Amino acid sequence: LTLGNTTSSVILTNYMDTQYYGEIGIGTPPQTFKVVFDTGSSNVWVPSSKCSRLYTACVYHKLFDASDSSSYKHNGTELTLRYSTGTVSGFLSQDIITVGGITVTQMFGEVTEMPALPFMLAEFDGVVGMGFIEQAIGRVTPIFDNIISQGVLKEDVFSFYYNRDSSLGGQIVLGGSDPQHYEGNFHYINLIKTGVWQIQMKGVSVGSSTLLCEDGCLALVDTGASYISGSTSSIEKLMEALGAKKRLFDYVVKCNEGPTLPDISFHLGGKEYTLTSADYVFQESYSSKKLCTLAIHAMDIPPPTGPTWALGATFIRKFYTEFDRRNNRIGFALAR
Ligand SMILES: CC(C)CC(CC(C)C)NC(=O)[C@@H]1CNC[C@H](N2CC(=O)N(c3ccccc3Cl)CC2(C)C)C1
Ligand SMILES: *[C@@H]1O[C@H](CO)[C@@H](O)[C@H](O)[C@H]1NC(C)=O
Repeated sequence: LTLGNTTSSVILTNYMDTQYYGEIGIGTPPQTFKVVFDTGSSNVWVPSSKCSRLYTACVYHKLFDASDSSSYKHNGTELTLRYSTGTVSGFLSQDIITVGGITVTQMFGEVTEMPALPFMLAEFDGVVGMGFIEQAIGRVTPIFDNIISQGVLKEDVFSFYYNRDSSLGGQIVLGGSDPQHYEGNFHYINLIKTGVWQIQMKGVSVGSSTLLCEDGCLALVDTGASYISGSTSSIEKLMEALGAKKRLFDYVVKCNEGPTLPDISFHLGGKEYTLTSADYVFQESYSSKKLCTLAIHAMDIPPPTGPTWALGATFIRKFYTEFDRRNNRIGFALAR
């Protein structure tokens, strides 16, 4: 592990409080793409120009064209990323990727098959996994690992900051953290094991009456997830306590009832991380004649990683998050 002095930052744009993306450039000359940085995965991919135009999502996004890059390096082995909410498929390619000022040769997948649902709903073009190589599909070295191999980063860590206003939309600091966006001290929790940004969660409290995860649970700290999620079983009890009713994909409460929802706390490493209704309710109205969505979904992640809760933007918006790769821990601090 070689440590330099360079720390870099990627300015993120906030889309509806659900999607936080930044720009990266691939090839020579650079072909820019909008991508989300997902600690819940380890691969990098952008839509390919070789993607059949019958995939409308490809018609509605920036396509990487290898024929215009002089740095491109062919490989072609097939690749399929099966995410929780959808799947993408294509092949592996190599070229120079610029991110936050750093130029690194990277193996990424050129997606040639990306379904309308959910990708048509995607503001971003691709994804940059910030997970360990252990979670990488196709055994492809993660872009951060490669950057660390350059020995330019001052620290073997990166931090995320998600702003509330959908000003700066968000900010990722590679090689450290930005004290401008957090106050108080960082409080760390150790990873259940290296290879996954998952930590032990001692318990989830809702208001004063209910207590979920009383025997412990797993908490994946997911920068690529918009909401906070728990096993269907957990969310049912949780939502029961909130008085919310379940629709096809999310939960909602009559907007007038929104402001009076109880607090929800997540016990992590001996520190109570609390959210208020304003933290998880999309309060777009106060009338009883309208339904307000909750930023908490139900999602059952399969073993070996699941069952587990997922702490996404809903959580990260309030708590500045630092991902420490050298000490295999995650640190939280109050965002500002
Ligand atoms: C469950 C984990 C541990 C593994 C799994 C897959 C693995 C092969 C990495 N990881 C994930 O699924 C990722 C977990 N973190 C979130 C991530 N998002 C899913 C999603 O719904 N996205 C999205 C957001 C808004 C609009 C449209 C879309 Cl597509 C984008 C990404 C892919 C970043 C998938
Ligand atoms: C793709 O890269 C792998 C190494 O990661 C290599 O073994 C393989 O031959 C490459 N694909 C080809 C045939 O270009």
